[PDB]
Amino acid sequence: MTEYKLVVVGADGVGKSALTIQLIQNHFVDEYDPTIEDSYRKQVVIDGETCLLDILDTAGQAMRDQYMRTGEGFLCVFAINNTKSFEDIHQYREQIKRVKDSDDVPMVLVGNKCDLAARTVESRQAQDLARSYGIPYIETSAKTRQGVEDAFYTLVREIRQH
Ligand SMILES: Nc1nc2c(ncn2[C@@H]2O[C@H](COP(=O)(O)OP(=O)(O)CP(=O)(O)O)[C@@H](O)[C@H]2O)c(=O)[nH]1
Ligand SMILES: CN(C)Cc1[nH]c2ccccc2c1[C@H]1NC(=O)c2ccc(O)cc21
Ligand SMILES: [Mg+2]
Ligand SMILES: [Mg+2]
Repeated sequence: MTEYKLVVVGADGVGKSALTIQLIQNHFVDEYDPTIEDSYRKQVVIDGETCLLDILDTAGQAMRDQYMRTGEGFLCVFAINNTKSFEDIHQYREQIKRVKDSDDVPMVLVGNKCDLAARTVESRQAQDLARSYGIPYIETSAKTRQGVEDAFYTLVREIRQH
């Protein structure tokens, strides 16, 4: 079966761990346990083919270059009530682009915490950013599970079709 190396990147507290744990274990982590780094594996059927996902759940915090070289696709997560995390996406893409030496790297822009009210980043702002990069934009909630499978399986598809 085909193996996919996915990397979940993004600023502190955006929900990188909650999204990964929701896809792997089907439950929401309510507490905030800051991540050093964890990796999870899951065997799933995507478009009739059995896939092995190896997902790297990174720290929001120089030591990011090693996983960017190995990573095949990147879930670039920001929280829709965290303007700085959305702005930080530009820096993550520039670093990934530099390490991979390529303008066409599989990525999906994810606006997490879509269950929360009073958003500070509009969907239109994130759609415009994703359009400038040529990548999909998907909103998610690790709390309700909305869009979680869609975000990861859209990224698997982006890698498979690269
Ligand atoms: N309302 C809501 N809260 C969420 C959502 N996803 C994560 N959270 C909350 O945000 C906080 C941080 O989530 P966490 O998954 O640890 O984020 P992270 O980006 O992995 C944190 P670090 O960067 O330190 O690893 C937690 O309290 C968690 O429950 C979401 O979709 N909705
Ligand atoms: C092999 N797996 C059990 C772990 C794992 N899953 C991944 C998914 C995407 C990208 C990288 C990885 C890795 C590691 N392989 C690396 O090259 C690397 C660099 C820095 C790290 O922190 C971790 C890894
Ligand atoms: Mg985390
Ligand atoms: Mg504006």
